[PDB]
Amino acid sequence: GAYVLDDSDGLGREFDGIGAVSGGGATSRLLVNYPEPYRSEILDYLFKPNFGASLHILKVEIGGDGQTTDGTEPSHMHYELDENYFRGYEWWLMKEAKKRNPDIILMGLPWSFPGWLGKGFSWPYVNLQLTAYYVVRWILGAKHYHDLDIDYIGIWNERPFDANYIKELRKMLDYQGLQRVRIIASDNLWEPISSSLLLDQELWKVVDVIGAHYPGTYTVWNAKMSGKKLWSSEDFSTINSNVGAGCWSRILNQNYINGNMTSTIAWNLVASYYEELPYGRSGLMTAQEPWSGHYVVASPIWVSAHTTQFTQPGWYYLKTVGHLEKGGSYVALTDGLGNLTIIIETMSHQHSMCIRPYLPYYNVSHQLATFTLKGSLREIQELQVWYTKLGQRLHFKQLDTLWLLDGSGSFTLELEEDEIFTLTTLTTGRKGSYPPPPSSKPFPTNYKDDFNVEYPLFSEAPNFADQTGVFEYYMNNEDREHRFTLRQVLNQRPITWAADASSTISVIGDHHWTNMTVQCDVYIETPRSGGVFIAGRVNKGGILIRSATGVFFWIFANGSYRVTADLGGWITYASGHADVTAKRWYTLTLGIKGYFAFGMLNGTILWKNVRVKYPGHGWAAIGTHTFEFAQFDNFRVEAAR
Ligand SMILES: *[C@@H]1O[C@H](CO)[C@@H](O[C@@H]2O[C@H](CO)[C@@H](O)[C@H](O)[C@H]2NC(C)=O)[C@H](O)[C@H]1NC(C)=O
Ligand SMILES: *[C@@H]1O[C@H](CO)[C@@H](O[C@@H]2O[C@H](CO)[C@@H](O)[C@H](O)[C@H]2NC(C)=O)[C@H](O)[C@H]1NC(C)=O
Ligand SMILES: *[C@@H]1O[C@H](CO)[C@@H](O[C@@H]2O[C@H](CO)[C@@H](O)[C@H](O)[C@H]2NC(C)=O)[C@H](O)[C@H]1NC(C)=O
Ligand SMILES: *[C@@H]1O[C@H](CO)[C@@H](O)[C@H](O)[C@H]1NC(C)=O
Ligand SMILES: OC[C@H]1NNC[C@@H](O)[C@H]1O
Ligand SMILES: [Ca+2]
Repeated sequence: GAYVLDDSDGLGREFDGIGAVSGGGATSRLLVNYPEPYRSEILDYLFKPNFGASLHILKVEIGGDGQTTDGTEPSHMHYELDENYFRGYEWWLMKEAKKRNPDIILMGLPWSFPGWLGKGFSWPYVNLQLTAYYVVRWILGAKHYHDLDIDYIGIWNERPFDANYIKELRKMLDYQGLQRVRIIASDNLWEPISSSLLLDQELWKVVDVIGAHYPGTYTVWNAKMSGKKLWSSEDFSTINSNVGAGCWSRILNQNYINGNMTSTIAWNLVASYYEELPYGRSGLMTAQEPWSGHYVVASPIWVSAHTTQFTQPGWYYLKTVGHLEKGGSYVALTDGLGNLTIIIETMSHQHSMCIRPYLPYYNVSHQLATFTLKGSLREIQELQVWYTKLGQRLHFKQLDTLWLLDGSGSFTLELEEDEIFTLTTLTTGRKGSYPPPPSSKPFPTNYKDDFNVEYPLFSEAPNFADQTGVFEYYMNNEDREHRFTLRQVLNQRPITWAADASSTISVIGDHHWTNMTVQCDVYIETPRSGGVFIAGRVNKGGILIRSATGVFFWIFANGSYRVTADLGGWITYASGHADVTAKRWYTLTLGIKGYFAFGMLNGTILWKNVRVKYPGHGWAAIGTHTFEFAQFDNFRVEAAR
């Protein structure tokens, strides 16, 4: 009926911010080669204050060279004694975010680790000092090379934590003058981290935040007992249709209401990865076409705005928050300066399902809500109004100012389902706008890269999405024809997060492609045992990269070749001998049309008319037989979709 909003008996918990995740894995991959002005517009929609999503928090993967859901991300230490703070795109992303919002909150978290850290095992806790050293080096490098202060460091994404590790990490941070960096644990379930904090005073002292993943808006008693900040440190992960926007809307409110969670962070920030990779289009917005410049400012961008534009880290929740009698919810926040923001959501069950977890049916119907301002809030006589109706739809439209002339300190709204209202004393709101970007277009049916770039802006060529191993721009001054190539740089399997393939592979192009010719120059660096391939119709990647089928054309340095239907090479289409050795450049051509394929070595037919599964479709790819050095040059693909 009537809902009292008051601060007279005190406040709720301090609000910590809303944010999102770039990484886990390669989610921002296709954003970096967007042309201007579009790339900048996109970043504005995400990070510019009083414009779009206006995010408070940006969380990034600390790359460890392993597959971490939609690709691999490069580490700052590929090998022991290697340090490089200019690989990948997270440094870049953090700097761009910080340009737009200097007060943005930055977090880092590992999914995978380089293999050499395991000292013979695929386990990051064999040598605690070494793994901590690796992680703290990343934080120092953020400061020293990019001028970034990292605000939070995590442990091991959705993987077990080690209590001694967390203690060592704290000790190591302090030792490096990083006392201001805070630790969040354990980026998995509420347990066992929450009970561990109650049983262990030394652990409790070194953990600042408990971050849980996909909590379904609820927490647990031990976490409440701990007296720590509780965050939903990863959530969302749903397609950014109106449905995903509903999910995002409902949980932004009800994570605090049901779970005492004072921050929620979406996976992922922006869908800049091929859609046919796992969890396609599950960012706050979509930017998966750098070749065309087309992006989509999806509904979740404006759902975020209803909170982010009108709240800031350091505001407090009121004690008076809760559910609406006939479905939906409301929260209210103040800054202690006389401002007040009220956020109301009436998301229906059928239009707000998240993938994790799936809620049992709940009912939402039309209602009227009366709000009365008590305490220091009663003196407010004016409120700005912002409204969204999820579809057709109607996004972040500003409505007529609401007045409380009465002295009643009270007002009433008619609510329907799937709506959001934000009522705030703040006048800075804005639905940011750029002109529409170019129309969507498929990946170019003809495409080439000679990798001839002497001072590349990024460490890898555009559109190549690594799904196992890591491929990088390589300069070899000792060669003239192949001075600038693409190189696979891992020489051992990472401490894996997902199930990386046995073979390295990078995919590119249009998953719809079914007839195609792929050509590339390849160089095998390992004598006798080495091998490489090119391929087409590659149908799976990411977390499923081991499942990938297609047509794979391998040559080996022992004078041999293979044609397989799968990346794992279990299934044979054809095989035989070839004049192939190590440390020599060959040109491979692979042609696939309907039921048949052919391969060429240096322009001369090696095998022809080999029958392959059809129908079938997928990306083009390059790669190596194991985790081994190899080079590639003059990539070309022609395809029909
Ligand atoms: C966490 O939030 C819950 C609400 O979900 C708080 O628990 C109580 O909530 C009921 C209504 O659901 C109120 O009537 C009680 O007043 C709340 N408890 C108290 C002690 O006020 C709970 O307080 C919160 N825990 C914190 C802030 O540590
Ligand atoms: C609401 O918030 C605004 C912005 O934080 C407050 O305005 C600021 O007030 C501080 C001091 O209180 C000044 O130093 C800033 O220059 C002000 N900034 C702007 C943009 O006005 C405002 O006082 C708060 N309270 C109300 C009732 O609006
Ligand atoms: C890919 O190539 C196959 C093989 O040529 C094409 O399939 C043939 O299409 C013609 C005319 O469309 C038919 O008369 C043949 O019977 C088809 N062959 C088979 C085995 O189905 C296919 O259309 C091509 N696809 C694209 C997108 O170019
Ligand atoms: C939802 O609530 C309305 C109002 O009480 C009711 O008429 C309707 O049957 C409910 N729907 C379900 C599925 O229970
Ligand atoms: O929904 C899938 C997400 N889960 N958390 C880890 C992330 O990298 C994603 O795989
Ligand atoms: Ca070249």
